[PDB]
Order: sequence, then C-alpha cells, then structure tokens
Amino acid sequence: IEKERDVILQELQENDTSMRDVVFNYLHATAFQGTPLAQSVEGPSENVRKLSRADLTEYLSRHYKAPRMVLAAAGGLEHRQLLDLAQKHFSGLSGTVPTLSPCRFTGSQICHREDGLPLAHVAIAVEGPGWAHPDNVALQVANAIIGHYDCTYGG
Amino acid sequence: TFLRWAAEPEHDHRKRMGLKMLLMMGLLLPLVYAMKRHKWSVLKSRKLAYRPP
Repeated sequence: IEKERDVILQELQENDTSMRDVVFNYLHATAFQGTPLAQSVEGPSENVRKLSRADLTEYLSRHYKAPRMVLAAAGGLEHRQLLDLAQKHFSGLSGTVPTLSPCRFTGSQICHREDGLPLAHVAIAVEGPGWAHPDNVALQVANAIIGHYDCTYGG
Repeated sequence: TFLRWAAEPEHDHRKRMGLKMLLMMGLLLPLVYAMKRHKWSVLKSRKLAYRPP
C-alpha cells in the first residue's frame, strides 16, 4: 500500500507527458463539472496521500457484487465447462447499492495556455446521447465520414 | 400660438416621432444592453489560476 502510493505519484508526473491523456482528463472535468464524472480515474495526488485500507474495504465491500458483475470468455472452450467453475468459485460471492444520478452536460471552455511547447493538443466535443440510444450507430459513421489523418498517409 | 406655427409647421408631427422614438428606444435599449451583457457574460464570469511547479 505504501510502496504503490509512491508508484502512483511517480505516474502523475509521467502523465504530464501523456498530453493526449491530459486533454480528455480536462475535457471530462469541464462538461461534467460538479458531478462525480469530472473526477479523474487515478485521482488527485492529495487523496492518494490520504487513502486508507478501510475506504478500499468499503469501496470493495459495495461495488464488487454479483448483480453488477460480468464474466465472459472466448476461444476453444464450452459454456458448460465454465458454468461449473462459476458455480464452484464465485458461488461463494456475496450476491446481495445506489443507482445513478443523471450526469448533466455543460457547454464550457477550458484553456491551459502554455507557449513553451512545440505544439498544442486540442479537443472539442458536445453532449453524447449514451448507450441505448440508437442513433449512436449514425454518429459513428459521421465520425468516420470525417475520419482521421496523422502526418503519414500517402493519400 | 399662430407665430410658433410659422417657424414650426411640424409641431403636430415632431411630437409624433417625438413619441414613436421613446417606445422603441426605451424598448430596444434594454434588449441591446442584454445582448451586450449576454456575450460579455463569458468574461463577466471568467476565472484563472497559476500552476507552475
């Protein structure tokens, strides 16, 4: 717990270099400001220097539960070879929890001006509909209608 | 009364535009003043910070 607590703080220095990951971290932090989703995934340095075994115990004690978990596999197997193993091992799982707050959307701007670098990674985005909304099929096309390009395609 | 009309054959009409003006300009002036405050609201609410090492 204490060793890794240094490993984490080593990486938040590293991800300063991961400029792409900087942006999406900023981006999610704006549109979903005030909500949980604006949080990063690795978290602030501070909480990593205050974290406890018990908060993890509680966190573990609430989210890792059968009604909200999935097992899946593929390859040269059979679905019934597997079904016994879940009935063997995970049958001892605690099979018994808040639901979602609708995370709103914001139209806001953020800008970490820094002239000392070569270039500027930039991002822009809008509200997305979500998973079950069927028009996501259409949008994945339009992203591909516009497509992509990076400094290598001889076309 | 007669002589004022001499050097003002427009009195009956000056006030007419005298009145049309107000209920327009009195009505526009807030709206434009809002469209001003509308666009500028980005900067009427803009925050900063300073995060070097």
